[PDB]
Amino acid sequence: HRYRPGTVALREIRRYQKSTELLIRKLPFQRLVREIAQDFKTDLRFQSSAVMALQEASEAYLVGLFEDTNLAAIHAKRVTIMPKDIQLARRIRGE
Amino acid sequence: HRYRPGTVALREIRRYQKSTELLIRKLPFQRLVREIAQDFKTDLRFQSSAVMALQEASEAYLVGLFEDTNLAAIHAKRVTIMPKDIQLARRIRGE
Amino acid sequence: RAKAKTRSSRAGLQFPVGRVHRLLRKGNYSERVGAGAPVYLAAVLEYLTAEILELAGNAARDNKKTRIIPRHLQLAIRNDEELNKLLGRVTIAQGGVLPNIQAVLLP
Amino acid sequence: RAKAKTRSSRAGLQFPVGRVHRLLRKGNYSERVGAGAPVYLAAVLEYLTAEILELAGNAARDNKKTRIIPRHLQLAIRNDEELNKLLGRVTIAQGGVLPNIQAVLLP
Amino acid sequence: SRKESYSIYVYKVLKQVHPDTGISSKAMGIMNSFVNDIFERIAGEASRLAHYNKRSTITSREIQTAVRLLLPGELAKHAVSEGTKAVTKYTSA
Amino acid sequence: SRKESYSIYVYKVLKQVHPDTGISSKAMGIMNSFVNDIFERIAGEASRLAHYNKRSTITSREIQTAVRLLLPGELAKHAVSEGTKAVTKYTSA
Amino acid sequence: NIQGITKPAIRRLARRGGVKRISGLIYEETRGVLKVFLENVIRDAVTYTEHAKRKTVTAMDVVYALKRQGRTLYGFGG
Amino acid sequence: NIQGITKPAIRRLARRGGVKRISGLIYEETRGVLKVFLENVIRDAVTYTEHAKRKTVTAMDVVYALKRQGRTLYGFGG
DNA sequence: ATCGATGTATATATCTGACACGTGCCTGGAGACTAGGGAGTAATCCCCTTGGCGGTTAAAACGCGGGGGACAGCGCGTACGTGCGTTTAAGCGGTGCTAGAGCTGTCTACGACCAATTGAGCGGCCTCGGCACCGGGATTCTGAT
DNA sequence: ATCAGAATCCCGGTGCCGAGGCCGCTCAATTGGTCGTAGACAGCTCTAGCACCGCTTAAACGCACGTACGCGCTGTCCCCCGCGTTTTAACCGCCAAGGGGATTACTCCCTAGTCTCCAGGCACGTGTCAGATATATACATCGAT
Repeated sequence: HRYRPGTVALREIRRYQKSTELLIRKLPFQRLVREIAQDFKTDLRFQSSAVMALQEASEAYLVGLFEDTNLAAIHAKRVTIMPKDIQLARRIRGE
Repeated sequence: HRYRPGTVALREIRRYQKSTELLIRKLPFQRLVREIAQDFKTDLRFQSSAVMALQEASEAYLVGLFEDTNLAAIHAKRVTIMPKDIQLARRIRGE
Repeated sequence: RAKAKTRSSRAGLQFPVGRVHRLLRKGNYSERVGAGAPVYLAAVLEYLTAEILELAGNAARDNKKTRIIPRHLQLAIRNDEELNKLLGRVTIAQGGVLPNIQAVLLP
Repeated sequence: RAKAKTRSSRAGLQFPVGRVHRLLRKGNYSERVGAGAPVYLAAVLEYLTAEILELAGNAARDNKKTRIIPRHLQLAIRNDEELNKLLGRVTIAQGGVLPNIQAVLLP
Repeated sequence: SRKESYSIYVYKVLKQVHPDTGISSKAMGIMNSFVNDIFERIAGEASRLAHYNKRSTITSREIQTAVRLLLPGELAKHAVSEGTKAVTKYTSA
Repeated sequence: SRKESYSIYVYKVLKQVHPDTGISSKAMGIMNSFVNDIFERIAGEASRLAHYNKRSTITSREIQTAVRLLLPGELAKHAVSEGTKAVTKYTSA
Repeated sequence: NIQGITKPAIRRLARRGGVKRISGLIYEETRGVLKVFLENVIRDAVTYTEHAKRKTVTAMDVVYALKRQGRTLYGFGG
Repeated sequence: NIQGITKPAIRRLARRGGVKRISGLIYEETRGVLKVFLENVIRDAVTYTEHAKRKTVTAMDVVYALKRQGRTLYGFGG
């Protein structure tokens, strides 16, 4: 049995739009945060809640951006999101 | 002699992008302002500078919106701006 | 002297009028604070809190739950146009999003 | 007493330190204002003013003009990425826009 | 070190509107953030209004105007009603 | 009725940077609005910092931090340099 | 009165915005958008006027309304 | 470390965003965007930390940075 | 190419009103001295951040087949740009008058401040019930026939 | 339409841990009184906003016509989805250490507050020169052949 392309994608949309857990891995995200912060100040410690706040904000921002990207793609009569779509969304948003 | 479609349009773009005067007629804009204000409070007076500030802000806002609409049009492989383009721009902008 | 009667009880409010007053006086907002300002502010805050909590409790009951969670709060805020406008630039932690699939993508 | 020496002259500044101090004390910002804060603020304001004015004068000279106009100010701000970012959500009255035509529209 | 919060009052309001409904700690934290945010917004707008009109006192009029400026539509309508009722009741002891 | 403005100082700075260049009344009004805006931004950020750190005094540290938070890149770098130089000169009379 | 914002005016605004070709439905869409914007700004300005117990909407009122809607305007006293 | 944000994670985020089909270049574009965002927020948070003479970035610092960038976060103490 | 039309830049001369300088005054800033309290500094304690080990399992990486969606090409028909004659009202200049913004004077209600009291609110401890995890049957829904 | 298979929903049982309640304490709100001042109200001035008339002319408007562009259809090929298999590293739990964040206590110096004075900055006035307008012109660009 093989589901036709799109079925599993829509099932995943429904599942993740129904769920609320964080989707980025904790350890990799933490490493990224520390690596980025290292360029500004050395020997920096981080509260667990600080890292959690960062993760929540980043995920929310990315979800919103993907929403606008989807809208741009659909506007161009496409169903696939592309870098040009991300670029348009960001440009219009003022970023 | 007839210039091909597009030449005069581009000339107008250059002229209006080089100039800074207000492009909406003063008397009609003032009438619109007063008509709108009537619904909030009656027998309202208006400073000349108040009307001028409103006109300046409105024109700037509309120019910015037309810029984003143009970008949307180009994104959709079109050269004509459409209501769907305005709608997309505004949605992405957060309005 | 007479028994201490709280300003909240005098105003028929559950929110702390005295605390709101202190926060206004020590919040670098103005030189002076009127006696009615904390009462008014407290009443407004209470109304908004009541509204949100009521809508969240309704969502919880619809989900066969007895405790309000961030998900329920997010649902309540996003399903009301006015509340959504008020809290437009706000991210609710652990709230998720509203189920929304564009019609053009459906099979 | 000794002849009055302005704080601006002591700091080698053109912006009014005394005025900035008064505006800080009466602006409901904090309970107390340090002695160095007005000096620092005035210096920063002066620097920013100098930057904008220099760029606007350059634009005026390029336009064979001897007086700075809102157009020149707008040009100066929008042609500098950093200044544009700082003044992103600001509308300069009678400033116009930057000449920009999309490449796809050209003949 | 004692750290004040609006938990108690939020709980009272919850018990008034939904006697059999509780609330999680996370949701309680959300409510605290919400209250603080709205407080800040209203107080700041009232402060601006006072400064604009060269007044040194933030009064119920300033609060009302801030509410009208910030809360959209019926939120504003009902908030204004509530504030006025509360002020009247307090003023009449 | 006297209405204070930054006209004199803006003009002074203009005559320092461009001795032969004048300025229109409209441009002067724009510059005044700019100065007021930046002042407000900086003072508000310094106030927030002070409140966050449970301090009652706005000092050069608060101003410096506000400048770093608001001015982007080299604007901040040079503004900080200018402020530090000015403070040093003032402190040494 | 909304019709006073004529088609040539909207075209001029679009030209300043760099628009080369314009659809016929754009004029009505633009009129609606402008009306909404104006309503919001005027509402706030009138609120300020009423709070000041004035009968004349001032430039300061307009400036404040624009500022609070994140559309700061330079040139009219702040 | 930027590679730790794997393709499946980005896909999950897109799914929550309602995206049905994803191009192969989206992962790199997204990584870049996320990096920029993070840099801005962390920069501001570190500035706050340094002003407080602290060596530990706090949740309050993060919250403040987000608030000042117009991305107010509820749930972490403000 | 090419030449003709044509709009647009450029060069010069008149005017005009708006900006740059001077003056008088007055009120806000500077010099001088005081108190007191806020912030700096030093010691302490404890909690909470960092680092390491191990297992184990769920998630990530990789390969592969294929189908459906992006994208390029083409035809058509219609909607919009360009130009021209007409008409409509916007603009400018003068004049009127009156509403209301703005300033001043006076005074009274109202909010800051201060000391004593006490009760509301917070930290800590305990328990039980809501929810979560597991497992298994029911229902839904999808795709190939 | 059918049917099988895969996924989700629901229903019930067990446990566990976090929300709710109770209790001691302590410090922050309340009460009662005093005093200065700020803003509420009356009244007067005089600015500027509104209303109108008339003339002019530039902008809007209606229409004709041609053509460039939006849009629908068709074909192709490539690259993303979906699924099976292997690998890897995330996560959970458990332990150890130490460093830095929060707290308290003492001191001192830095800023608010008051007074007295005086000079800088801000309305008012003026004159003169930069820029706006008009005209002629040169020049580059668009278009049809």
